[PDB]
Amino acid sequence: WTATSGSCKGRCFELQEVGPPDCRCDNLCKSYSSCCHDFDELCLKTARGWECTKDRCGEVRNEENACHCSEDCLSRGDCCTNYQVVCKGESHWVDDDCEEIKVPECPAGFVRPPLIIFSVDGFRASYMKKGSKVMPNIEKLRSCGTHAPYMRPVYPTKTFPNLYTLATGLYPESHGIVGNSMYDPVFDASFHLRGREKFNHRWWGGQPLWITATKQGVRAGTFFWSVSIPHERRILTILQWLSLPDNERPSVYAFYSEQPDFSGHKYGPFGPEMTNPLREIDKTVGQLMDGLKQLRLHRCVNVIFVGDHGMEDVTCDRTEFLSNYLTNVDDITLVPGTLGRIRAKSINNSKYDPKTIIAALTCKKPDQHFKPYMKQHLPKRLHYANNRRIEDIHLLVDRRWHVARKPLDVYKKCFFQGDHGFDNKVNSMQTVFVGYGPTFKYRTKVPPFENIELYNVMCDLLGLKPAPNNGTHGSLNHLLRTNTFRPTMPDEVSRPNYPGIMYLQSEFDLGCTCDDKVENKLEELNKRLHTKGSTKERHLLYGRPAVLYRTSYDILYHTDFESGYSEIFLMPLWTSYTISKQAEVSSIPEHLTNCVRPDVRVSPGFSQNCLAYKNDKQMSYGFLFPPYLSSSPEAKYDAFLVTNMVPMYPAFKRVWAYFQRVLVKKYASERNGVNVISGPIFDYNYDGLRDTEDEIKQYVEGSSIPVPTHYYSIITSCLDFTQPADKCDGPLSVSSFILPHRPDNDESCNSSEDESKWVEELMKMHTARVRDIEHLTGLDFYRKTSRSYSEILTLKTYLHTYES
Ligand SMILES: *[C@@H]1O[C@H](CO)[C@@H](O[C@@H]2O[C@H](CO)[C@@H](O[C@@H]3O[C@H](CO[C@H]4O[C@H](CO)[C@@H](O)[C@H](O[C@H]5O[C@H](CO)[C@@H](O)[C@H](O)[C@@H]5O[C@H]5O[C@H](CO)[C@@H](O)[C@H](O)[C@@H]5O)[C@@H]4O)[C@@H](O)[C@H](O[C@H]4O[C@H](CO)[C@@H](O)[C@H](O)[C@@H]4O[C@H]4O[C@H](CO)[C@@H](O)[C@H](O)[C@@H]4O)[C@@H]3O)[C@H](O)[C@H]2NC(C)=O)[C@H](O)[C@H]1NC(C)=O
Ligand SMILES: NC(=O)c1ccc(N2CCCC2)c(/C=C/c2ccc(OC(F)(F)F)cc2)c1
Ligand SMILES: [Ca+2]
Ligand SMILES: [Ca+2]
Ligand code: NA
Ligand code: NA
Ligand SMILES: [Zn+2]
Repeated sequence: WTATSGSCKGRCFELQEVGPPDCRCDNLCKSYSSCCHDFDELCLKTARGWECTKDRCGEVRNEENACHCSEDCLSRGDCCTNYQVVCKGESHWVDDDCEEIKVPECPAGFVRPPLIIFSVDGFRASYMKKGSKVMPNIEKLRSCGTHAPYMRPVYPTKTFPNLYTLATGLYPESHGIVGNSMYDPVFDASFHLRGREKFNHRWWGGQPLWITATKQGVRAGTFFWSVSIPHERRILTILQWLSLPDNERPSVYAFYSEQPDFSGHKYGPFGPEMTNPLREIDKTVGQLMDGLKQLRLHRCVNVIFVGDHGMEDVTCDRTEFLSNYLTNVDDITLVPGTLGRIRAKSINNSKYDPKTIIAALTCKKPDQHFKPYMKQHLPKRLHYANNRRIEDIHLLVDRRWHVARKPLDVYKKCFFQGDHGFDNKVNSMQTVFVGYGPTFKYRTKVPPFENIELYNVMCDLLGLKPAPNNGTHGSLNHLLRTNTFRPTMPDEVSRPNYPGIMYLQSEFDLGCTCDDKVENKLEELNKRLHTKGSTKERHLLYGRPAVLYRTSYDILYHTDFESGYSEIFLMPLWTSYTISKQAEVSSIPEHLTNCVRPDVRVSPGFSQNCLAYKNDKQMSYGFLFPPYLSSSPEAKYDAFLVTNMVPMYPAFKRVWAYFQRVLVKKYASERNGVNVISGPIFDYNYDGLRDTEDEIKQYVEGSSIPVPTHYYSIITSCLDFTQPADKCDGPLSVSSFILPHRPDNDESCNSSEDESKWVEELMKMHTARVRDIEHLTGLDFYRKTSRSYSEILTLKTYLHTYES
């Protein structure tokens, strides 16, 4: 109940929201149907429009007008944004040449530059170039401030997940807004864009910027605007708040625009009708900047222009229907569209089985336009599994497509020409970032980055301590003139052992064999030196990874590779090796095909054994350092050590062997040498974080050998490819992957063909940031380079996307 009989007199767009049943005058009161009776009259004035004209200049104040052109308007803070231009001979902000803002130039009583976030729904990254002729204010922000060619949204590339990620620095799985529609089985409640459930606080996890600010004594403008409040009024309200006395004035503000998304759905991302919404958004930016200029704040405020996601061409005719695949379509609930999420229609139906649904959805049609996944098998880069609101079955839909349950859903709910929600690496889903103001750099282009990074920077801009989040704080220091955050590298928690030769061959009873019984003082000292680390400079190029948790492990040196061998997991945590452009690929010789050799540096008790693999009919093994890339016939024996062996399903061995035999040498040829670090990952509870021992769900049959859920590789070379990877003077270049360790290749519909037709496609889908691997392994890479630590943090958040 609302007692809408109070009044909004002197309360229009009040900051503190009052409690029911007292009526509200805040910018969201319309959304709650709780505004006081006179809210429209007093707070939503429209009379005479939004612009001064010549005849209005110096007018007598009429309180009824939307904005003012009287002499008193400046001290009242409520002039039309073009007042000084029309009436005082001033220029529009956009017509002024840009001049570097070297220091904040702020009016007295301003304690810090205010931050204004100007957020635009559905603003596709390529609109910055393609619409630049019709967006002169935005183009000035872009060219004069700091910009990225695009900013990567989070998956799913929907509005609510991305807006809340922007505000929190969190992945959707952590902040809890995992879709625009959700069902939470614990609450037994549904979240929808329409309706009241979405205002319940229990949906919204983490800590958004406006709460971080308030908790630390920084006043925030309300970030949200009821849809019926026109943009011009949103701007005037922000400019009015900026005129408040110092003790009442917010330091952070947000504007939100439902455009160009609204029109993009109707017309497609580049429909001819899209020009007008882009002009309109530019005009709104113009009003803000002219308004700031009138307040003498245009060289004081940091302005962020940022989108939530892009927009793709999608029409009704490009819809896959689950009724064309499933016998039992009425026994499931689908959350449809540009991603699919499936669960049981009834929790009472015990005939429901996700395995038979996945199978019925797998490679059934030649050009099938979605792919089914159990959520834990989705590419780890999406970070889209660790939440009870994310259904176990997920459909990754091809760009330009929809999935629906039955045809009647699509013509009983063609209209639209645009949509979004797809995989966040899809080019059409990329969005925009521009920062302009004293704290941002001048005329600086920065590489693309992920929106999860911005919360930290917005906290930096406001002098706030960020709540714990998924950004990597310092990775965006290159955007900033000042307020940089200078982190220290984490401290190593476990130091390695460096074992020498401690065991005789006969102490091992591993059931392994190797034909290595075939035989020099020149060359004997040489191989001893290799075991002591004499080639380590070649193969460990950026220092050894640091282990950031408590464990027992050994550094093992070899001619061709170095490893950190875990006594607890019976395998390396990491294996590091460098392959020059000149390296040659060889085969596994016949007499060594089934060779596994005891490692006399590591006890039988801390070793794998071959008998376990013999007995486990499902499980085979592979090697982390590939025997194919041995530097010599004699060094090749090192590659068959039991301490280089890892458990691998035969289906996975197809992928791995092609990566090792063919792809590594290809990358070395193309990149002028590569350094490779490979290893296992164990993430049985799909939380994106390293499992402890007691979380491991699967072992090689009969043994204590844990089975990895994933295998990673980090592939580093010189950004200047005229220099070899191992003699690089400047910035690095990296690509990485986290490949799912699966007992079939059902994910790859073409896997019956030669690995040259499907393996690299699989690896591209599972591309990763070094930072993703760090979370999953508890390791910290690149500890010893010549490079600045912030530069290294940027490198660690890099994602190689393979979008051309
Ligand atoms: C991305 O960044 C984020 C933020 O840094 C990372 O997430 C953090 O990860 C931590 C480890 O997983 C986690 O720490 C845990 O905190 C538990 C208490 O958490 C509550 O309080 C905090 C602080 O206010 C709050 O943020 C939490 O909010 C979550 O839950 C609410 C309500 O459910 C949601 O609204 C909200 O969205 C959020 O949900 C997300 O996180 C939870 C996990 O907390 C998930 O389950 C959800 O799916 C969702 O993703 C909470 O309100 C605390 O209980 C934990 O302690 C256990 O483990 C420790 C290890 O130190 C152990 O010593 C303890 O004994 C304890 O175990 C006991 O409980 C077990 C489980 O019930 C039980 O089995 C045992 O027997 C024990 O009794 C733990 O310390 C932190 O909460 C989250 N934070 C957030 C915001 O998500 C994330 O990891 C990053 N991602 C990547 C890939 O790097
Ligand atoms: N109609 C609206 O006004 C409306 C409605 C729903 C909104 N969200 C949906 C999920 C969370 C809130 C927002 C978003 C506000 C917002 C503005 C700027 C932002 O970028 C940042 F964080 F960088 F500041 C982040 C969030 C605005
Ligand atoms: Ca949106
Ligand atoms: Ca885990
Ligand atoms: Na086997
Ligand atoms: Na297949
Ligand atoms: Zn949309």
